[PDB]
Amino acid sequence: FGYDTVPYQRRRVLPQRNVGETPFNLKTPRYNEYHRTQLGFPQVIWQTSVR
Amino acid sequence: IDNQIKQGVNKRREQSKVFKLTNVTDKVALQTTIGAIYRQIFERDIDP
Amino acid sequence: MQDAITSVINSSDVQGKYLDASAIQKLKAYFATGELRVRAATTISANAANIVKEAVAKSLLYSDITRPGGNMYTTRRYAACIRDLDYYLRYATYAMLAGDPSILDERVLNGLKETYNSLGVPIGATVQAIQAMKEVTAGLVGADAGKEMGIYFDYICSGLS
Amino acid sequence: MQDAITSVINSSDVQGKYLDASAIQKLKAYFATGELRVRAATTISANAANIVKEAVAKSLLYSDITRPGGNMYTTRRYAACIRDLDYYLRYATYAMLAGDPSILDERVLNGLKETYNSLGVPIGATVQAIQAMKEVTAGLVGADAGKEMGIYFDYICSGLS
Amino acid sequence: RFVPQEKQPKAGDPANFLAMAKQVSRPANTVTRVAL
Amino acid sequence: SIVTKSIVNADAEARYLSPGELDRIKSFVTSGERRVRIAETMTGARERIIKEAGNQLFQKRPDVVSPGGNAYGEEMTATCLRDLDYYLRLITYGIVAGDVTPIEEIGVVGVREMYKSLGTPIEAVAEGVRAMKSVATSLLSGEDAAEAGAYFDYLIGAMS
Amino acid sequence: SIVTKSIVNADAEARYLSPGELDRIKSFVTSGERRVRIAETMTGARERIIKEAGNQLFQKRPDVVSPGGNAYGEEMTATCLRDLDYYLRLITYGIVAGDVTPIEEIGVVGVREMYKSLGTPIEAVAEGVRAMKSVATSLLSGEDAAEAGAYFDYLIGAMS
Amino acid sequence: MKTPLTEAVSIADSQGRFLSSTEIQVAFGRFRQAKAGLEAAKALTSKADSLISGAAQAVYNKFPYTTQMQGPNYAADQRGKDKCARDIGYYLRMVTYCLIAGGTGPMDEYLIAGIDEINRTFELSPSWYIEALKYIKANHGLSGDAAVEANSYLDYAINALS
Amino acid sequence: MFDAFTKVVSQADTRGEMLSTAQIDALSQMVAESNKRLDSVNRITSNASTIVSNAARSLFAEQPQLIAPGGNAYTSRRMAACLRDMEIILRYVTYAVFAGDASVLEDRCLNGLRETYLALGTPGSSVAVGVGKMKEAALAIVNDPAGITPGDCSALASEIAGYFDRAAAAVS
Amino acid sequence: MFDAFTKVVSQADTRGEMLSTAQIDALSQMVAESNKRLDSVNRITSNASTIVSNAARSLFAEQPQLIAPGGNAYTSRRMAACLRDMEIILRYVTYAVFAGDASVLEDRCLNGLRETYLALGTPGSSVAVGVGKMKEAALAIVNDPAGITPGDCSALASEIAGYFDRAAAAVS
Ligand SMILES: *[C@H](C)[C@H]1/C(=C/c2[nH]c(/C=C3N=C(/C=C4\NC(=O)C(CC)=C4C)C(C)=C/3CCC(=O)O)c(CCC(=O)O)c2C)NC(=O)[C@@H]1C
Ligand SMILES: *[C@H](C)[C@H]1/C(=C/c2[nH]c(/C=C3N=C(/C=C4\NC(=O)C(CC)=C4C)C(C)=C\3CCC(=O)O)c(CCC(=O)O)c2C)NC(=O)[C@@H]1C
Ligand SMILES: *[C@H](C)[C@H]1/C(=C/c2[nH]c(/C=C3N=C(/C=C4\NC(=O)C(CC)=C4C)C(C)=C\3CCC(=O)O)c(CCC(=O)O)c2C)NC(=O)[C@@H]1C
Ligand SMILES: CCC1=C(C)/C(=C/C2=NC(=C\c3[nH]c(/C=C4\NC(=O)[C@H](C)[C@H]4CC)c(C)c3CCC(=O)O)/C(CCC(=O)O)=C2C)NC1=O
Ligand SMILES: CCC1=C(C)/C(=C/C2=NC(=C\c3[nH]c(/C=C4\NC(=O)[C@H](C)[C@H]4CC)c(C)c3CCC(=O)O)/C(CCC(=O)O)=C2C)NC1=O
Ligand SMILES: CCC1=C(C)/C(=C/C2=NC(=C\c3[nH]c(/C=C4\NC(=O)[C@H](C)[C@H]4CC)c(C)c3CCC(=O)O)/C(CCC(=O)O)=C2C)NC1=O
Ligand SMILES: CCC1=C(C)/C(=C/C2=NC(=C\c3[nH]c(/C=C4\NC(=O)[C@H](C)[C@H]4CC)c(C)c3CCC(=O)O)/C(CCC(=O)O)=C2C)NC1=O
Repeated sequence: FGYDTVPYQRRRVLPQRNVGETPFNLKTPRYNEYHRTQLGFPQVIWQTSVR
Repeated sequence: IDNQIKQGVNKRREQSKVFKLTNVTDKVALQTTIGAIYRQIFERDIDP
Repeated sequence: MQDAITSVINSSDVQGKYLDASAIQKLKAYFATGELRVRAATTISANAANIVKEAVAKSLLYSDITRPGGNMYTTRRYAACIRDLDYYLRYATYAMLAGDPSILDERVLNGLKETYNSLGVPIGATVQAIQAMKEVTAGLVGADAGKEMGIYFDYICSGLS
Repeated sequence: MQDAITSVINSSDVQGKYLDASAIQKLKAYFATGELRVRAATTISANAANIVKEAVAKSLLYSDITRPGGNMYTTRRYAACIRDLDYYLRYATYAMLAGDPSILDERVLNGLKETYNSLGVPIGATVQAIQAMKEVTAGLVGADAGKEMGIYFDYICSGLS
Repeated sequence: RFVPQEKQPKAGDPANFLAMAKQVSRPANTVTRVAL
Repeated sequence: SIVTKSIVNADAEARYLSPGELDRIKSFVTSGERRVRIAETMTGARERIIKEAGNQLFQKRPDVVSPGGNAYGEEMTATCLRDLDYYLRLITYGIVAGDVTPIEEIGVVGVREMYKSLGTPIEAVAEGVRAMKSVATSLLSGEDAAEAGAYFDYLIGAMS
Repeated sequence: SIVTKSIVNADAEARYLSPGELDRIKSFVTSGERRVRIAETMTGARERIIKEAGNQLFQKRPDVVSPGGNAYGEEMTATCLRDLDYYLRLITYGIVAGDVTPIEEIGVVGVREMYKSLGTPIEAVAEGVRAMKSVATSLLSGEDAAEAGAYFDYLIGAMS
Repeated sequence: MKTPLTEAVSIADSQGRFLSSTEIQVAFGRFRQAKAGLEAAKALTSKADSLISGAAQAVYNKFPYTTQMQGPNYAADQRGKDKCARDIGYYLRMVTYCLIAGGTGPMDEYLIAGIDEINRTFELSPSWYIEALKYIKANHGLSGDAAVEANSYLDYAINALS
Repeated sequence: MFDAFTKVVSQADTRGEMLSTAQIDALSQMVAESNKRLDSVNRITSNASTIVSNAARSLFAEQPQLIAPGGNAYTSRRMAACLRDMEIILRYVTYAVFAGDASVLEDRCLNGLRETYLALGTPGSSVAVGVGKMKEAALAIVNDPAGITPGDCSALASEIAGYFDRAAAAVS
Repeated sequence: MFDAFTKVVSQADTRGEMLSTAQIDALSQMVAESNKRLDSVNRITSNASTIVSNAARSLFAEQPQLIAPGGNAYTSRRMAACLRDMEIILRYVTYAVFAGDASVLEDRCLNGLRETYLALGTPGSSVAVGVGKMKEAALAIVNDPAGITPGDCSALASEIAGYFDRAAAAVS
């Protein structure tokens, strides 16, 4: 990159393939499962019904 | 089937197991004998 | 008490002949599908208090039969009916791993019609609970085993009705 | 009852820390010599009716007791002095295959010392009969499996002393 | 016909029916230390 | 009733009723006009215990009516009131029988299988009878609620 | 061990080890290295397999985290980490033994009176185990999801 | 989460050193702040519901068009008023959270970081929230140094808005 | 990263022969309707901010748990990231219907974003329903001929609904 | 990365309501004892190099296999890395007892370093025993009086021993 070039994902796609490697922003999101469990997020859809 | 299961020893006299109590310091072998006492004296389960 | 190994090996015994090629295709049918049965056997025992729970919620509960006057009002016997509905659940698995309804004749349907009319329990309400239990099982274990486990469920509904 | 697999399970479990590299090594201490120990058992299972007569032939076939006027002279109690040799053999090969003296504490030696007084039976002859059984059980099992069985018979006669 | 209807387990009176606080928990607990 | 416990206690001896057991009916029947003059107000005041039973349970056990609990929302606060309405009757049914044995054969003896299966906690229904105990003792006189309060307390010890 | 109850099932019939049983005790030893590495993964990842799975319990049963509950607060769901770790411990002991007798010696038969004295419904705990089974098999391979989960289904049936 | 102890640990960690007397000066200062700030947060917790309704009424008073014109962004219908006063209570709750935390971190992480694009996408004027925060900072009724730093947090929210 | 034409070229090269005639008539009809494809694409593109705001508007009316505190889209920063995720999905849908191939939509979003939403704790169901509602509103906005000559958008409603359903199913 | 105050703020925001009064009295007592907490911290911090040198020496007197050739801490470079690992653990303990929360100690060390010591071949047992001995010496250095006014040092012994046991158990 030298001093004057913005970094980019080097050689993601091979010239004969319509599908390359996963973009790094999708491969490595802001946090993993470990920090997700600490935040106590509420998954599993919703609570449910009374019957 | 009339010659199979219908011979005269109704085949559960010699394929039903018995329960001994040789293992009084074993604990899980004790628990399936105590249920076998409950399921032969009262011969239902005594749970309800 | 018999088994699809044994009931084709004893019926060939009592005819005096040996392992016929028509008799050899029933054992290898049982040896092909036996891996499907043993993984289906563990999943019933892991859910055995929950197949009986969803059966009574879909067929039995919140009705006239648990209302005083019905037979289920005594909690002596609502303890006993979950015990009774457990009996058809475990013996269906014993009919499943044997591949044979012969245990159900000798250990479930020995005198079952007389003892239900001696107490006056409803026949079809129990048969409605077997029809509850056959669809709860086929969802929890997969339809390839529920289409075989339900055959011995219809063997119970034939003898009960 | 405590298997040597379950004992090294138990020694981490009374501490409650998990199975370490030392604690998995005890299983690899069992599994590396596991193959000969299983193959030792099929030799002692087929020969147990055969090997029980040479133990008394080396020790107590003609002696001062087995004549008229001593113990092991009824043919009823001569059955007992063969069946106890069958009892000591069948429980040592359990204790061989598990690798413990604890099954020997629970089953064969839970009250065996006290009962031999009031029956009026010679103990010390039965000490020599197991000690004669070592050299006939090591001739057929090989030299390598003959020494690991020797500490399990020695727990019996030290326990019978 | 169709048998009609009447009563049992009518219930239907909320009475107090206390409203829910609707709380939730962090699960960042001291697994190592609970009590003596 | 108090006779029926002594009847099977007589036949287990297979002898006649001993007079240690006869006078316990003589204390019962002459107080039988007293005992029917206790529980009929609890049949009379019917709702007043019951509406003061749920609200006195929910402040001592509020996790039951939360989401995730068995009793939740509407139609599952009323059947928990109606399963509580069942166990109000058997306190009166034990009083006019003079013994706790008709409470058993219709209402106690199979609780630990049906409440295991339904998921309702047996401790939580035990505190509801402990919640309805205080409002029933206030409606009776103090020497009359002292015997009827133990009739609650057996079901407390049977549930717990 | 798979030895020691094949001992017990051969002891009650008063018989030696059958050669049909002797292959089963032979094939366990040659596959003993295959189960100790999948028990290493539960030894290594024991902290992750309880922490998110505990939130799967409270997502599906939020009655426990409600106030007035059995396991309420930062110190009492701490005790659920101080209790469910033993069940994650013992499944590893069920794997390396080959069968369910380390489960059967420690944590099965007294739990009806354990959790009654604790006051916790067992099926609330058991649905935490069945949700833990769904997240344990996320770590296992497609082959080892059955056999390591085969010792799970004994524990789910023991609670229920 | 810009709170003083957190940022002191971040300074000492990025420098790669242990804690010095600087962080302890930060600490005796933070305890001095919290010694009044916690009671002021409790007082705001007490007066919160009337402050929310007064801010909503002042916002309807200064901008009367929002009550009149049909539009899902405007609070003409009732659901607009429920959601509206809900975000009034959101702003007040973030003010109390920053009063407890001792820094602008909670409002910066819960409110500020996306508020511009949200008001851009939803056609919400931020001046409505500026009017509401001005009414809150006029009517909170505190006194002294707690009142000055409460006004500091509210003015910070105002400057972050516009 | 493929066109329609590059897709036919790659298939003809994997066959190893020249392009057959029927594929060329298909591509001629594609070149005749490619502008037709385009008209929907431009009227889809011009209303994009209204589409994503109405989609989030109906979604957060529908599932108020996301707006509720502790919800996944509750925080202002997270809610802005939510609208950003939706706008990105709509943009790559417009790219795929520009190039006439779903391979751009696959390449740019699909293979990673399912695992991203699992790892983030993002509920895939709500964003799946949001992409479905956004696609329904997008076809509803495209199909109305206001100041446009009379034509046929049949097959292109087919293609656009295909792209939106592929996005919603790859999200899950 | 959480304080005590930010922990109460995050819990109150997940509840969605204001902070209750009893939490505010708890935080007032925390603000009264927070200086308490941290004089304790300062006398822990001033003796840190003595703590890690006494810990390592005690440890290498105890397990001479690490000093023995072929041992994990045998090489001079590896031994310097060993002392660096110990000093890092002590520093993050001091950070966690500064902020009054274990979340900083979790965030900075715990989740990765167990896998790091597995992958490196580092015995987790020795460093666990070393962190335990270092924590015992740290409380022993903190608890003694030498020209300081009497105070309720106790509980904070509770908290510091909690942090050290959390570190030693996360190491394993
Ligand atoms: C329950 C689904 C229905 C019902 C039942 C009710 N059942 C009672 C039950 C009895 N059930 C049995 C059945 C078996 N015993 C066995 O060993 C086996 C095979 C393994 C079976 C199928 C028996 C023997 C009894 C009565 C003996 C006893 O009292 O223990 C009763 C109990 C009789 C009583 O007077 O208490 C009641 C109501 N009623 C319903 O509502 C359901 C249709
Ligand atoms: C609203 C529809 C749903 C929702 C959205 C949501 N997404 C995030 C965070 C991320 N989303 C992505 C997704 C992509 N990044 C890409 O580069 C591409 C393709 C070009 C996609 C599809 C990523 C990588 C993240 C994490 C990093 C980031 O800044 O955004 C959030 C926020 C989570 C957070 O903690 O910040 C939200 C809220 N979530 C919902 O609740 C709806 C179901
Ligand atoms: C689709 C949902 C509706 C529809 C569209 C439609 N369009 C055409 C033809 C043309 N559309 C354009 C548009 C543009 N050309 C440009 O250069 C630009 C600027 C980027 C625009 C907006 C043009 C120019 C053509 C063809 C050439 C011309 O019009 O001069 C048709 C028929 C012709 C064709 O297939 O291209 C149709 C049907 N018609 C409907 O009924 C739909 C609801
Ligand atoms: C599985 C563990 C186990 C053992 C071994 C066992 C032995 C046992 N030995 C018995 C008798 C006996 N045991 C012996 C023993 C011996 N003969 C000798 O001379 C020697 C001293 C010794 C060498 C074997 C004799 C002679 C009798 C018969 C004594 C009698 O009945 O009077 C009896 C009472 C009668 C009987 O059932 O045979 C038991 C129960 N019981 C057990 O539970
Ligand atoms: C006289 C003897 C007798 C007993 C003991 C009895 C119990 C009983 N309780 C029931 C239901 C119920 N019972 C409750 C009760 C409770 N839920 C809670 O969380 C509380 C702990 C608790 C009471 C305060 C609930 C919620 C149901 C409905 C079960 C469901 O909807 O899943 C039902 C099924 C429906 C019905 O017929 O009412 C029975 C049969 N019935 C009887 O005839
Ligand atoms: C915790 C920090 C926080 C803030 C500040 C917040 C604001 C916020 N306000 C919103 C909408 C809104 N905001 C307003 C507010 C107003 N409109 C008016 O006319 C009044 C002047 C003013 C009343 C205060 C209204 C009426 C809506 C609903 C309009 C909509 O559909 O988008 C939305 C979109 C969600 C939705 O559509 O329901 C957000 C994210 N959310 C947050 O999580
Ligand atoms: C960063 C530079 C710095 C330091 C070092 C510092 C320490 C410090 N410790 C204090 C108090 C104190 N410090 C202690 C500490 C203890 N007492 C015991 O008996 C225990 C063994 C021990 C804790 C383990 C106690 C008990 C007090 C009483 C006053 C208070 O609660 O702050 C105070 C209160 C104000 C004062 O003393 O003038 C100061 C200044 N302040 C600073 O600005």
